[PDB]
Amino acid sequence: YSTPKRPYESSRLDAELKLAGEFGLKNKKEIYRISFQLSKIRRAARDLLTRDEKDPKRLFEGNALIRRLVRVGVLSEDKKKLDYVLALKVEDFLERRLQTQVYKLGLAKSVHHARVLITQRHIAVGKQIVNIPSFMVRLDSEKHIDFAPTSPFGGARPGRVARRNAARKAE
Amino acid sequence: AVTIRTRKVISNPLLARKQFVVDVLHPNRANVSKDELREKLAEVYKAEKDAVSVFGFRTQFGGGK
Amino acid sequence: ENPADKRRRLAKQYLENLKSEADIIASRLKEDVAEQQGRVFRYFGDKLLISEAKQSFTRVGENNLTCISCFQPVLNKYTFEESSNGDKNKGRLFAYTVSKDLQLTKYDITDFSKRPKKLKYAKGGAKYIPTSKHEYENTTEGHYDEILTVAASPDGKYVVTGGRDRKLIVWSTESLSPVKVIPTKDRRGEVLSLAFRKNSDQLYASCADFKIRTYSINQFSQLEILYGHHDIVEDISALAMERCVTVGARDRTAMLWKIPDETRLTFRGGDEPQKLLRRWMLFFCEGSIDVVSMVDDFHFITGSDNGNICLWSLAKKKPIFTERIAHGILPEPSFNDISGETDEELRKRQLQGKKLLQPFWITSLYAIPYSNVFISGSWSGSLKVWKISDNLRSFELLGELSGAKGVVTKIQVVESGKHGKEKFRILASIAKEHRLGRWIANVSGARNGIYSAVIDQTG
Amino acid sequence: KGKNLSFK
Amino acid sequence: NPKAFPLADAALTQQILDVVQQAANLRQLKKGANEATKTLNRGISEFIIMAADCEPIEILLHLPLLCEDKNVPYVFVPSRVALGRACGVSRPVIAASITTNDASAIKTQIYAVKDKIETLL
Amino acid sequence: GAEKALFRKNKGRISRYLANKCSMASRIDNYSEEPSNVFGSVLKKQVEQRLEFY
RNA sequence: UUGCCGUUGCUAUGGC
Repeated sequence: YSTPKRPYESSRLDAELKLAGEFGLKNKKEIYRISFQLSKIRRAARDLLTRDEKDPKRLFEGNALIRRLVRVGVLSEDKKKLDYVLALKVEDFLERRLQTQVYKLGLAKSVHHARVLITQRHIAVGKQIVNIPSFMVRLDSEKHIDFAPTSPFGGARPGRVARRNAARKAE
Repeated sequence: AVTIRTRKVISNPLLARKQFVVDVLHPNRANVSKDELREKLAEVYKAEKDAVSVFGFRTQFGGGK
Repeated sequence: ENPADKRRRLAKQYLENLKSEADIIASRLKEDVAEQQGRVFRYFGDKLLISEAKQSFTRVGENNLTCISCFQPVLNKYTFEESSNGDKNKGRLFAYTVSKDLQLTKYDITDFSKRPKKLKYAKGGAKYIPTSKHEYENTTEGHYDEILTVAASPDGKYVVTGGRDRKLIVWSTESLSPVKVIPTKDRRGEVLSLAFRKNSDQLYASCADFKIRTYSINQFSQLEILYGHHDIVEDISALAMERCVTVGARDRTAMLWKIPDETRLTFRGGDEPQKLLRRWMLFFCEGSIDVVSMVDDFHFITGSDNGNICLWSLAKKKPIFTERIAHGILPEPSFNDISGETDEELRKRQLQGKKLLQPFWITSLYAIPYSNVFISGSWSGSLKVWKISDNLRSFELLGELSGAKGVVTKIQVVESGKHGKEKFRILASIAKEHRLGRWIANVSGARNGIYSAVIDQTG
Repeated sequence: KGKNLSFK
Repeated sequence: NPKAFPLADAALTQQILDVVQQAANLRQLKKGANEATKTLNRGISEFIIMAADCEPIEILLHLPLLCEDKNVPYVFVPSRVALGRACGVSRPVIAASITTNDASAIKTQIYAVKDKIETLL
Repeated sequence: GAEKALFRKNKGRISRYLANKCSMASRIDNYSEEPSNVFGSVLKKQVEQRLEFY
């Protein structure tokens, strides 16, 4: 990541406030990281636009970049052009995070509840348990989010608190 | 139940052995002791337990393999 | 009396039989192990006599007969012992059926000339509802929700059933006494299709939670869970190898699973009318792939909800051959029922000509293992028998059987006779409603029963 | 090609 | 001319139903004419899907009058049995509604289909 | 019609069931240029079978 | 051969 040019602009502070509030981010370092990746992508796209159309490097690298962005899901299938790559925003990347997706799919009632579920090893993408909220979900992995087989919400035995309470009640 | 699958089998007659990659799927279990794996591989490949050697085992994150 | 001698005795006796029936002896012995080589070696499509098939319909009390599974003993070449469980059961064919009424029924079908004859049954009900409400506690002996599928173990010792109750109950074939209950341990893990690996105890179960579960019945234990479908796994199939294939329903994708290599091959139809119409210069877009059966270790067929019967090859991702609107188009809605207007011409307009017409769905589809013939089922009122070309690049319509009336939930084929002369019996479960749900409008003349048809080879 | 087994 | 109008083609209908099944999984789908009538009244409907083979069609022709007045797109699919299967319920469904939610995971697909219906109308 | 009891626990269920069918009948009448009574009769017989059941 | 009700036989198929 890379620190912003003027961190103390009031508009910047309010923008960070809104982003952290909607997506439940822990600190500004996460926003800075996503902004840094977005800046790299958009700078590359700009330099590609600068070159003449039909240039072999432009064709190859631009097609590769749009294919990558489509795979990650940020870029829609019907906007496969570098111009729309210039139109990307930080929110688009923030939505692709595993926290936001877990919230949206209905597995959690709030973004913070989704984060708590993720870091407690309850959410699995395909076969693999993921405990990293900043995990970026691709299109194919968008659906495979599910409760993990080991999770008490996934069909295993109840957690320690549940069976402990049952034990005291039975006694 | 626990499954053992062998892959990438290479016969090495120079050292007089067969080398392979072992994948152990062990749902609801910590892991498989090397001795038990040796017994099972031994009977599967129809060789003594003394002739079987296993090493380099890492459990995949999240468990189950 | 050494064991090597015993095999030698049986081996010599087996040859003596083959000599009596009769190059030819050498040819047959290769055919005994042709199954191991995953290629089609039963080219009997031409020899079938569909027109002379003796068809019959047997009514059953259970409402909405949902699935049927047939068990056929096979003489094992390795040991020359029949697959029959016990001494009493030599050369006996059994058929098991399950229905939405929570009842499992076994039938005897050994006599091809006679109808199925019920032997024993077990029925569930509200008595078995779990009180705990936890998934791992869903271990009651009997069913309490609709049973959707049933399969008979190749060893003839167990028959296993599953349904919307999210349980996998395995029964004793002799008594239909439940011996073990395996919860799927998921909130939405409703079992939708079961298939045994041929001549083995491994079971593959397709669940509505988008996963395939694998079991080893002999150990009564779960082995693996497979992931990757984009919608419910409605059907599954298997053969001698471990390459089970599945169809994901609305995701419109058929996947072959190499269990040892832990890899999957994805196949997608990808057919679009505008090109098909352009190529011609009524085509309906596929909505789901509902049924599947493996003709061969390197080929399988699928039936969609647009009446398309597709042939696939492992090498090619796209279909190699397609048979559009296999079962025809559904009858048009009546003009007296389309609209309440008095004038007939006004009602005729609401039909909108031919735009409202839709095709029959391929409710059932079964292919005899390692053969060039497969049977397709729907509620058009006839079972169509197809033949795959010698080059395995196309198939044609061999014939039809018009006895079946209603929704064909599942098809099975059982054979008898010497190797040269062989009679095939086609058993199809018929119901008034589709197995998964009650969507289909009631079909006139439909009845709950087991459709049967005996076909003989001559040449 | 390798071999396969399940135990317990 | 026909009362059931406009009717989506085969290419569009599969796209529409694919949105229907996902909306069902995400609890964003209302099923049945009576439900769809309420959503239009409350102004929480993205667009309405209707069955052109309803017997008779007239029992769902109140929706277009509501749908247009609120400027909510609407479309007819040829089959009600197929539409019911997509919805995730075990009976035919003649009319359905997609509830409005800008925080939905399937927002882009709903807006994609919503554009096609607008052009089709 | 709940102020004049036009449609009138098991008594309430038939009232609600008749309400749905009545709503269905109005739609057929209103949006048809020349409404016929064929659908109204079958709608009524459906209520009669419900009436007998309860 | 059917859970219930019919028709058709000395067996086959109509409705719920």
